Amino acid sequence: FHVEGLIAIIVFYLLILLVGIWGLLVGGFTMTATWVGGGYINGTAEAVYVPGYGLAWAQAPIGYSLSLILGGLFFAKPMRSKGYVTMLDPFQQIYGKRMGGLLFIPALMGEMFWAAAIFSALGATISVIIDVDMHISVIISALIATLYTLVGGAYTDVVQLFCIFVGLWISVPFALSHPAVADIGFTAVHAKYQKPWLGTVDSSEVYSWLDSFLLLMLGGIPWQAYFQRVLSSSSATYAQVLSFLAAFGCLVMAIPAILIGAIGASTDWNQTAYGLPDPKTTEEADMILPIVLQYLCPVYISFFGLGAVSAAVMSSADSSILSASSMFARNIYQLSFRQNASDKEIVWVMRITVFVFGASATAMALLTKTVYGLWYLSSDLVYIVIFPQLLCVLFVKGTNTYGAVAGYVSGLFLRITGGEPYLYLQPLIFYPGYYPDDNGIYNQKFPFKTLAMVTSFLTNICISYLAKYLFESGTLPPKLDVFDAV
Ligand SMILES: *[C@@H]1O[C@H](CO)[C@@H](O[C@@H]2O[C@H](CO)[C@@H](O[C@@H]3O[C@H](CO)[C@@H](O)[C@H](O)[C@@H]3O)[C@H](O)[C@H]2NC(C)=O)[C@H](O)[C@H]1NC(C)=O
Repeated sequence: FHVEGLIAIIVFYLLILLVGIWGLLVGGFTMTATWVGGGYINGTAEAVYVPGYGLAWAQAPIGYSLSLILGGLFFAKPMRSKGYVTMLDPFQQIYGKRMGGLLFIPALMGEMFWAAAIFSALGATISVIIDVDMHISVIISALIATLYTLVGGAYTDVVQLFCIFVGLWISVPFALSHPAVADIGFTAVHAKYQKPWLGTVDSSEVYSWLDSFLLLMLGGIPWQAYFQRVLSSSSATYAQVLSFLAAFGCLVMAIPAILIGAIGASTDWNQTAYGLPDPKTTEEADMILPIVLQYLCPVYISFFGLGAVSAAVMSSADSSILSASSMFARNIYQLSFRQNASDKEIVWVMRITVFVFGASATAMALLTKTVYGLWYLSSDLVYIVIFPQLLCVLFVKGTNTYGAVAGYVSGLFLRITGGEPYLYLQPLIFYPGYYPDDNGIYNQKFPFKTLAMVTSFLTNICISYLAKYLFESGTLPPKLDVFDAV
């Protein structure tokens, strides 16, 4: 029942690894393999299931699959025109050496959120497999992943995705025919057991929905992996064709997950073995994919499907943790901090970084209780700190290092003053339209995120141009300036 569950996890992890010891569509399918991880498939299964959200509020699968599109036509071509090897390069030359390090901290935080999401998904899967508590399972998974990252001493992304694709598409047909599950064509409009899974956006929340969509479709462009892969390709048309293939792949991958949420929503949980309380009354509603894959499906198929899905995700953490640790070692720390790989220095620092990243990721995975919340917050700080300047480096002329600090502080001021519902923080500026959610944390209905980004943008050029006239004639001697961008 339970102890055989470990064999299911172990037997697949080897195959995904031994085969890792061993025409252009492979590029598209390995670009699709960065975004479709352990959050997509589990968060967009949450968004449909939770009452009061529905499909209309599951804006992330559409958001990222459109960010991959808007990247190719507009950002891919003009980056290659000046030969930037990576996203770090444009910040270094025109904003100086050190500002590049300080402009990558929000990216590190975003990667920390993303890493926490995978730990959260893995914990739930292991918990349903062997009936252990969440509080222990996520810790165990974090320990295993962090240890294997450094004690471990080739197409690994292709294999992991071709296991998820088969695993989900083999169980969903069988669950949909279960006696408990009813017609899915009627519970999308007339609420047989719970509110219809096809969501709604009222006249009040239009601005909030548009603001979230802009945040979540314009905050995926400046990520590191996409711009690393696009820049490497030899042909410019090759890059955009790969981008469109990746968008298509994500859209096709987003179909099995939606059906799982609908199956979970349209079910009579009093007839199956989950008891009278629904997964919503008991605050266990992120487990919707594992729950429907285990209880509704028969014995043999669940043993294949759940094991394959878990083992596919297990190989995602090793890439992300190591990439973020190397990121911290080289871009945030080493720049202008002269050290070499000696006894007490950078490689020891990178060894230590892995432990801190794992501990922070699991600590935040334990505190927050929603995967979709983490996979939403992973695209906020980047959206409001990096993209506003990434626009000005590429197209705007005359941006100086002076302008960067003003926008940096101005956007963060409005963002942290606004407050967050997911992470418990109470607003301080109290934008009009605020209403209480749960008698506790207040929630605002004003596009303060987009307002903050736009304000950062319009101060970046303004103060930067002010400095240029400030350092020429009539107002200020040139000598007394901390930096010299003139
Ligand atoms: C799903 O829920 C239904 C109803 O909530 C459960 O069915 C009911 O189970 C009770 C338990 O013995 C049956 O006994 C009845 O109890 C009431 C209590 O007042 C009594 O007044 C009746 O004379 C009778 O003894 C009841 O007949 C039964 N009702 C139906 C329509 O089946 C059911 O057990 C739950 N679980 C499932 C279906 O897996």
